[PDB]
Amino acid sequence: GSVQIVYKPVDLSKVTSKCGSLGNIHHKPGGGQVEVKSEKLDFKDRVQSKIGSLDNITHVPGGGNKKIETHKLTFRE
Amino acid sequence: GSVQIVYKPVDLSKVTSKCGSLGNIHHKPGGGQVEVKSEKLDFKDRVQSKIGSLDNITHVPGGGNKKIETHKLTFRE
Amino acid sequence: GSVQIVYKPVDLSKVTSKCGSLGNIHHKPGGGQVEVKSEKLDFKDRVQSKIGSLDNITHVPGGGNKKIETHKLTFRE
Amino acid sequence: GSVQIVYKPVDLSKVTSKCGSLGNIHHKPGGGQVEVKSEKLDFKDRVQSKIGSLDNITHVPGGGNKKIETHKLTFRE
Amino acid sequence: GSVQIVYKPVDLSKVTSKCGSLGNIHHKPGGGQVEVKSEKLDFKDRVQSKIGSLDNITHVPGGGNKKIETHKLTFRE
Amino acid sequence: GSVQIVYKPVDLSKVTSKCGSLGNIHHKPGGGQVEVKSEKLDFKDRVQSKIGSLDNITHVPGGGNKKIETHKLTFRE
Amino acid sequence: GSVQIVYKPVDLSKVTSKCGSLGNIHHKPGGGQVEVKSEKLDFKDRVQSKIGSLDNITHVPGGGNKKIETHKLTFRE
Amino acid sequence: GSVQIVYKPVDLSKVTSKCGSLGNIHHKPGGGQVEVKSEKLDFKDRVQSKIGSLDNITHVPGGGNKKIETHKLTFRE
Amino acid sequence: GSVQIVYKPVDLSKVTSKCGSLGNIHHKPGGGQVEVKSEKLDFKDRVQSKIGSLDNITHVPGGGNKKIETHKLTFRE
Amino acid sequence: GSVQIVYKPVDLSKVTSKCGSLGNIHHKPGGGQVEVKSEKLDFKDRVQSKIGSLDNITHVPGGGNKKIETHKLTFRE
Repeated sequence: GSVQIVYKPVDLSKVTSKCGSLGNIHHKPGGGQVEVKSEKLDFKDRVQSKIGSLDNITHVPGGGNKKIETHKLTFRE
Repeated sequence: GSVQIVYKPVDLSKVTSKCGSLGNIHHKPGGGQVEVKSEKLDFKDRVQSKIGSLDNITHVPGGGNKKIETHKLTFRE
Repeated sequence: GSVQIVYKPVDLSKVTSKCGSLGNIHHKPGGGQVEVKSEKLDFKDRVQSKIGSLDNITHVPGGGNKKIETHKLTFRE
Repeated sequence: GSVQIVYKPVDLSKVTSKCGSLGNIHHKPGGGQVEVKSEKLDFKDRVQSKIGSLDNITHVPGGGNKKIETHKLTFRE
Repeated sequence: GSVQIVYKPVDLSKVTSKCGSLGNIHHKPGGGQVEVKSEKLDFKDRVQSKIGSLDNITHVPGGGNKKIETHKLTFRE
Repeated sequence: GSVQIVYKPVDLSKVTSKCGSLGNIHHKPGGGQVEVKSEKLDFKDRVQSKIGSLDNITHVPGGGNKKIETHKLTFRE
Repeated sequence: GSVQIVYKPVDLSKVTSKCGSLGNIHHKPGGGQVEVKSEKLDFKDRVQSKIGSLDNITHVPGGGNKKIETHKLTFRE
Repeated sequence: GSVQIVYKPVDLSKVTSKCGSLGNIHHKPGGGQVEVKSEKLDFKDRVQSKIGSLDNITHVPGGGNKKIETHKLTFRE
Repeated sequence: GSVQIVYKPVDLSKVTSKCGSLGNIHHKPGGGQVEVKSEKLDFKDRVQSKIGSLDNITHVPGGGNKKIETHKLTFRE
Repeated sequence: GSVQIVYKPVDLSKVTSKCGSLGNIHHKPGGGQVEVKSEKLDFKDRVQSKIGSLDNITHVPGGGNKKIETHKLTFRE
């Protein structure tokens, strides 16, 4: 028996944006306090931990448009 | 038996942006305090830890458009 | 049995941006305090740790457009 | 049995940006304090540690467009 | 059995940028203090450590466009 | 007519204290934010104003005993 | 007419304190933010103003005992 | 008429303190931010102003005992 | 008429202190930021102003005992 | 009429202190930032101004005992 696989996806997707003006943004955090106590930490695989954190992010992209596109073809015999 | 695989994805995706002006951004954090106590740390695999952190990020891209596109073909016999 | 693999992805993706002006950005952090206590640290694999940190980042790209594109072909017999 | 692999990806991706002006950026950090205590550090593999840090980065590229493109072909018998 | 591998990727990717003007950048850090205590340090593999750091970076490229492109062909018998 | 004033107050007041131990005091404020708007301020006499304030006081006296003692004699003819 | 004033206050006041130990005091403020707007300030007499303030005081006296004692004699004819 | 004033205050006040030990004091402020806007300032008398302030005081006297004692005699004819 | 003034205050006040030990004091400020805007400043009398300040004081006297004693005699005819 | 003024204050005040040991003092400021804008400054009398300041004082006297004693006699005819 013959097996024929044709995988032909066609993509014409426009993920666009327009913005006439993008301004006047004031991010003014007022401090804070974080206290973390631990004794034993054992991270043994794909760990992405984040302990004892006080972060401030001002993220102003003029765009920021995202496009994630995954293609998987799994052939087994 | 014969096996034929044709993998022909076609991509014409435009991830664009426009911005007439992008300004007047004030990121003004007010300090803070982080205190972390530990004794034993054992990180043995793909670990991405982050301990005892006080960070400030002002990220202003004029674009910032992202496009992640993964292609996987797995053939097994 | 004969095996034929044809892997022909075609990509014409434009990840662009426009910005008329990109200015007037004030990142003014106000200090802070980080205190980390540890005794034993054992990092034995692909570890990306970051301990006791007080960072300030002003990242203003005129573009900042990213395009990650991975291609995998795994053939097994 | 004969095995034929044809791996012909075609890429015409433009990751571009335009910026009329890119200016007036003030990064003014206000100090801080980091205190880290440790006794035993044992880093034995691809470790990328960073301990006791107070950094300030002003990263203003006129572009900053990134393009990561990985190609893997694994043939096994 | 005969094995034929044809690996012909074609790349015409332009990672460009334009900038009419790129100026007026003021990076003015205000000091700080880092205190690190350790006793035993044992780094035995590809270690990239960085201990007790107070750094200031002003990175203003007129371009800054990056293009990482890896090609792997692994043939096993 | 003769006027005789005898003003003889006698004071033997002991304002004392004892404390066997005075310790283990943790004052840990968590920031905050104060915003004050004004236009016209006109303070013309014994004014003791305090505008736009974020204060933290840890006052631990081993004593702290106070003794205010006022004496007034007003003679008029 | 004769006027005789005798002003003889006698004071034997002990304002004392004892403390066996006075320790272990941790004052750890976590930042904050103060913003004050004004246009006209006119302070013309004994003014004790304080505008736009972020203060931290750790006042640990081993004593701290206060004794205010005022004496006034006003004779008028 | 004859006027006789006798002003004989007697003071034997001991404002003392004892402290067996006075230690282990940690004042650790975490930054902050003060922003003051003004246009016209007119201070014309005994003014004690203080504008735009971020202060940290660790005041540890082994004593700190205060004694204010004012004597006023006003004779008018 | 004859006027006789006798002003004989007697003072035997001991403002003392004892301290067995006075140590282990850690003043660790974490920076901060002060921004003051003004246009017109007109200080014309006994002015004690203080504008745009970021101060740190560690005041550890072994004593610190204060004694203010004012004597006023005002005779008018 | 005859006027007789006798002004005989007697002072035997001991403002003393004892300290067995006075040590282990760590003043560790972490920087900061002060920004002051002005245009017109007009100080015309006994002015004691202080503008744009970032000071650190470690004042450790073994004594520090103060004694202010003012005597005023005002005779008018």
